Amino acid sequence: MYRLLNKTAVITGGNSGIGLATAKRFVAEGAYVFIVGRRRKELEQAAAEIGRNVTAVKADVTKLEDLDRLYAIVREQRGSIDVLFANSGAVEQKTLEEITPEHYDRTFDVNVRGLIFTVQKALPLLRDGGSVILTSSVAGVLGLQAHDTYSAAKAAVRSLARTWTTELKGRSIRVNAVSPGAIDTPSLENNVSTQEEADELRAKAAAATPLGRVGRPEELAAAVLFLASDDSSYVAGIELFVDGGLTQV
Amino acid sequence: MYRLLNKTAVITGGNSGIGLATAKRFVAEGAYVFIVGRRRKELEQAAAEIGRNVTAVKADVTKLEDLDRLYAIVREQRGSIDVLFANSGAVEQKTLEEITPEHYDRTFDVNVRGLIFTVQKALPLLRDGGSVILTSSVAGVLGLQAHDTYSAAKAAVRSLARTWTTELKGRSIRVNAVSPGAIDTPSLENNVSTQEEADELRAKAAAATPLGRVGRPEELAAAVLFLASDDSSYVAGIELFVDGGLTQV
Amino acid sequence: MYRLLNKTAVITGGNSGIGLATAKRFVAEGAYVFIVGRRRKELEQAAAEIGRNVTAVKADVTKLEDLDRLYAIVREQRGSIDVLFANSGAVEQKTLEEITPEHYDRTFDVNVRGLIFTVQKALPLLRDGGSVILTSSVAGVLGLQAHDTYSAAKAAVRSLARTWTTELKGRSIRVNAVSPGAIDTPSLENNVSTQEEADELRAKAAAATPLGRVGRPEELAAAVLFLASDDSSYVAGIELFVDGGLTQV
Amino acid sequence: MYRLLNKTAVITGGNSGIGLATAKRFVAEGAYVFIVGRRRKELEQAAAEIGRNVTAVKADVTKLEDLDRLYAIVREQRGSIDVLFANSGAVEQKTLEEITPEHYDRTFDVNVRGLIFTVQKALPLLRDGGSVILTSSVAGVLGLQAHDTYSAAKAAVRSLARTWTTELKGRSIRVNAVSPGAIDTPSLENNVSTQEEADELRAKAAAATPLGRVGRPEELAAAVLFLASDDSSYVAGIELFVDGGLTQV
Ligand SMILES: NC(=O)c1ccc[n+]([C@@H]2O[C@H](COP(=O)([O-])OP(=O)(O)OC[C@H]3O[C@@H](n4cnc5c(N)ncnc54)[C@H](OP(=O)(O)O)[C@@H]3O)[C@@H](O)[C@H]2O)c1
Ligand SMILES: NC(=O)c1ccc[n+]([C@@H]2O[C@H](COP(=O)([O-])OP(=O)(O)OC[C@H]3O[C@@H](n4cnc5c(N)ncnc54)[C@H](OP(=O)(O)O)[C@@H]3O)[C@@H](O)[C@H]2O)c1
Ligand SMILES: NC(=O)c1ccc[n+]([C@@H]2O[C@H](COP(=O)([O-])OP(=O)(O)OC[C@H]3O[C@@H](n4cnc5c(N)ncnc54)[C@H](OP(=O)(O)O)[C@@H]3O)[C@@H](O)[C@H]2O)c1
Ligand SMILES: NC(=O)c1ccc[n+]([C@@H]2O[C@H](COP(=O)([O-])OP(=O)(O)OC[C@H]3O[C@@H](n4cnc5c(N)ncnc54)[C@H](OP(=O)(O)O)[C@@H]3O)[C@@H](O)[C@H]2O)c1
Ligand SMILES: CC[C@]1(C/C=C2\CCCc3cc(OC)ccc32)C(=O)CC[C@@H]1O
Ligand SMILES: CC[C@]1(C/C=C2\CCCc3cc(OC)ccc32)C(=O)CC[C@@H]1O
Repeated sequence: MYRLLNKTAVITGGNSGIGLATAKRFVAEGAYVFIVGRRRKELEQAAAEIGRNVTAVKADVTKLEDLDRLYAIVREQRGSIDVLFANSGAVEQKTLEEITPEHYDRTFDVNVRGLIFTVQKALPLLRDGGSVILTSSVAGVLGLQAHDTYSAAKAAVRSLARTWTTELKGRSIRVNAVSPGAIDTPSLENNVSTQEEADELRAKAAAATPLGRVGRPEELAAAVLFLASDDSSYVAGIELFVDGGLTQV
Repeated sequence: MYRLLNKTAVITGGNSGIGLATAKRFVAEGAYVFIVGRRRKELEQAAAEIGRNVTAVKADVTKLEDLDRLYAIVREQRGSIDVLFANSGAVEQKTLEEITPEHYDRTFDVNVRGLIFTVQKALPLLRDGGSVILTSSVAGVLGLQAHDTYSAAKAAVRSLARTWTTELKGRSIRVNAVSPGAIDTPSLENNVSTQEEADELRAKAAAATPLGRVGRPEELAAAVLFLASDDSSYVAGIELFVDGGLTQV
Repeated sequence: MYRLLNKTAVITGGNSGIGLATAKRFVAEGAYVFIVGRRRKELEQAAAEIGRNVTAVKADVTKLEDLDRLYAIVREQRGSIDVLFANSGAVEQKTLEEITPEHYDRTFDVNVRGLIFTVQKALPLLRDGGSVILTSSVAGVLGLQAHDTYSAAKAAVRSLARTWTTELKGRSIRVNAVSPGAIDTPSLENNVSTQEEADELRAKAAAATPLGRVGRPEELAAAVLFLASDDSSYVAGIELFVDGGLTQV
Repeated sequence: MYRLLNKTAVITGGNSGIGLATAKRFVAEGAYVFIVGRRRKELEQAAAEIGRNVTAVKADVTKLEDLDRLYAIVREQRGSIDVLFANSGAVEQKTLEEITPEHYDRTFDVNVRGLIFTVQKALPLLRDGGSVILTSSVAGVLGLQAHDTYSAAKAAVRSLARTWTTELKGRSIRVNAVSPGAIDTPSLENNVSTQEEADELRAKAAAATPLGRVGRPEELAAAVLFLASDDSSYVAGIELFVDGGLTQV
């Protein structure tokens, strides 16, 4: 309670899964939240669900003009940003031999390019002492079959947390990466060819993890809140794994 | 909302520095805390500063019988442990060429051996679903002049969080390491004598860290609280660096 | 004993710097080498310096058709590949605020996209039991001012060694990253203009590294040879830092 | 061939497994080798096997006086040391609840204490520009059931490589850690309660590793040779995993 009181947050990827659970938690802690995403359907569905202190903004983070519009709205509506959660992301599986230019470009566009311009165009509004959270992944430190581009892109994300720590330290802005393991959301199964493989995919993910289950979206939200909040005021440039121990043992 | 409401915490090295700040934060978050240390005077003084919901216990973690007594007291007063913060430790500087058997044993006995037995002997009281935090250090991943044994001991600590992740996962107990950078406590002045030398040492630590300051004990406590609390319920086996970015750039 | 006797190596960016030094060492160790680069003049010059057992190939790794031609030439002349060193890359410095789409694409196209296709298109010629080395960089684990895209790209490279470990293990092909610190090549002077500025930049790099000097290209080649050779036959997926200790202390 | 020509090496743990295969390779590359260990039986068996340019020295590295005697012999016989491979080590499995003081002390004595004094007492003989290799383990970065003390001790070893890089850089002495995965030697099965579990233990180890087999002692020797040799002249403070990709994917 009150841990983000009166703070303005911007969450990309905000209309589902992790970004929605994060928006919900941020609002519970007193924040005003912008949720950003491409589908106006979900975005208003979501803003209703969250219920208070949330504005939806339609934008494709891969498009520079869409980002200019987002931040024009943030500037008009709230004046500044305290917390940026740059959370837009997407996974498509292809093995090395399967990779096509289009598959590479889609992967890097949403996971890296758009993330870079998301943060760049936030900087004029971000308050000194603000907090930026990037969504990397466990994939960024693993060797997962057919995750070639996605894992590489998520390793690039984690790298940007280090560089931006150095670049933004003079403004006391903290930049940290969160690296989720298996989280129960559409990202896990916007992949599987049926609904047969959806339950047995999660059983594998559970079996691979020390805690022995997939995480809830709310648990990832809570770790993001840690990095957003003043409780992490001496935490900078880190990679916070939230993966039930998957990468740690 | 109180994030440790009615939880029982045991903190070794809770009469000074990080451990004391953590005890104060835990009590603000509704916990009952045992603080543990060798010095009776600083224990009484710490208990008074905390002011409520605290029992001080004199125990040397390097003596097994002192641990057995600590845990009989916890058992009698509270019945079970929710959170254990194995935090006692000490730094003495010697180069490789200056190391003696006594120096080696002094460092390893409190920082590693004592920590192992602190946790082993908590196991019968730890609740399923409980949280264990070990204090490692940035030194565990650096090559600092004349910190041979201390750094090596703190790397051993970080290792044990991984092993204990694996061994305690059946009881759903999470074990995580926290690795402070420079935090403003008596530990920082381990190798200096005058007020000038101490101020100078802190200035150098500030200049070495991206955030450009020494961390406050309350900031370390807040990160420990993360790990103690339900916010980190999908976090296991990690090393959480709280060092202003020092190890991350 | 010649450690690559009669082996066929393909080196991208083999007309300058690390790639050239590696070609010379490989030829001294009995290999036949293809060096690959865009500039015809430097190719001819490099081939002459190497002096034997070398074919130079003009190819831009960022153009798929240039890779297809490279591999048709390898196929015609040698028939198969034992060692592939995907080494071409380039650094341009921009801060986050200065990044443009063009700069982003220039960095990622050669350092990541080109490297992916370089390896993908080698697969049909690579022998089972072959060795692939990727050039990452210390920048992949640091937060260096104004190296946003380059560092992120080099982290992506390191990631791909892990994925390709997993995907190519059935053919027993080893894939390893090498991560140079400061090596004395044209790459080091990417952001300077005069002879003074270059000398100064090298002095700073020397002072930053524990060994207290910039590495020679021949030292990087020797580490690549490790990874290429049978000495590293139980080494897979790694990141081999060759940086005088810079990232390790 | 000739890669350690006329160099003096000292190998602890030298009469079996990794240390013997290393002594054999070092001799093939032109070195004069001291092999050190407790059992005079094996040590002469081994020195015979190696066949040339090897002296056996009986010493228990846990005993300071035994180390003084070793280095008195090295001084008399050869005058100086070029390469030190501090390779003495031992694993006994116990879970946290099983740990006894004696089990901790045995583990830390041989893996950490003796290693520290081994290197300390070498320093007067070690040449400037010499090379020291420490045997850590994959266990030092994993969470392996019942490997509590061993893994922690091997993480302490890896730490000492960083510290000693800093302390010895002025002498241009390089210090690196090698971290073997499963290697086919008595260390693997000086553990199993029969000979039934010996073959099925190795099948598990094989199944866990990307290369899909256990390593040979000669392969670990070859990686040690890399770090001993001038091919690693710009490598300092590293952890070289030689584990068929076990820890990397
Ligand atoms: N197991 C896991 O769930 C897991 C593991 C590792 C990492 N992650 C990462 O966590 C982040 C969130 O994913 P999730 O698990 O919550 O899955 P999700 O439910 O599919 O959410 C992903 C979000 O990204 C948004 N997004 C995608 N492309 C976008 C674009 N071009 N512009 C703006 N927003 C866009 C989506 O909204 P629209 O479609 O409406 O734009 C969606 O809300 C991603 O970066 C993901 O890769 C998840
Ligand atoms: N910059 C930093 O401050 C920093 C950096 C990295 C890690 N650390 C770690 O942080 C932890 C807390 O230290 P601190 O900075 O808060 O310094 P501190 O104020 O000196 O606290 C050390 C605490 O440990 C207790 N202690 C020491 N030896 C003990 C023993 N044998 N048995 C019982 N308790 C013992 C001390 O109390 P008694 O003397 O009364 O027993 C004291 O409460 C330590 O593990 C330290 O190594 C600190
Ligand atoms: N300190 C360092 O030197 C250092 C540090 C970390 C990592 N690295 C990495 O080391 C690798 C070697 O660079 P270096 O230091 O040896 O610098 P360099 O002498 O400039 O060599 C770069 C090489 O890559 C080639 N190249 C560049 N773009 C290419 C393209 N699109 N297609 C084909 N070839 C291309 C260049 O030749 P053309 O221009 O003729 O094509 C040249 O042969 C690079 O990946 C670099 O990022 C270097
Ligand atoms: N899978 C693996 O094999 C693996 C994995 C991770 C790490 N390692 C490490 O590799 C190193 C060598 O082991 P290995 O695999 O070759 O097993 P090994 O065949 O049992 O060899 C271990 C060596 O350590 C020596 N040693 C033990 N205690 C000693 C003491 N107090 N003083 C002097 N020397 C002593 C032994 O000789 P004496 O009994 O004659 O003294 C023996 O030659 C060890 O540090 C080990 O922990 C091995
Ligand atoms: C040994 C590491 C640690 C933290 C201090 C740092 C951490 C490393 C950076 C630093 C640089 C300085 O001046 C160059 C002075 C201090 C420091 C201490 O000393 C006390 C305990 C803790 O473990
Ligand atoms: C960007 C990293 C890298 C290596 C140089 C370093 C590596 C980091 C340390 C360093 C400090 C300096 O002065 C403070 C100057 C140079 C350096 C280059 O620039 C060229 C390519 C290579 O990737």
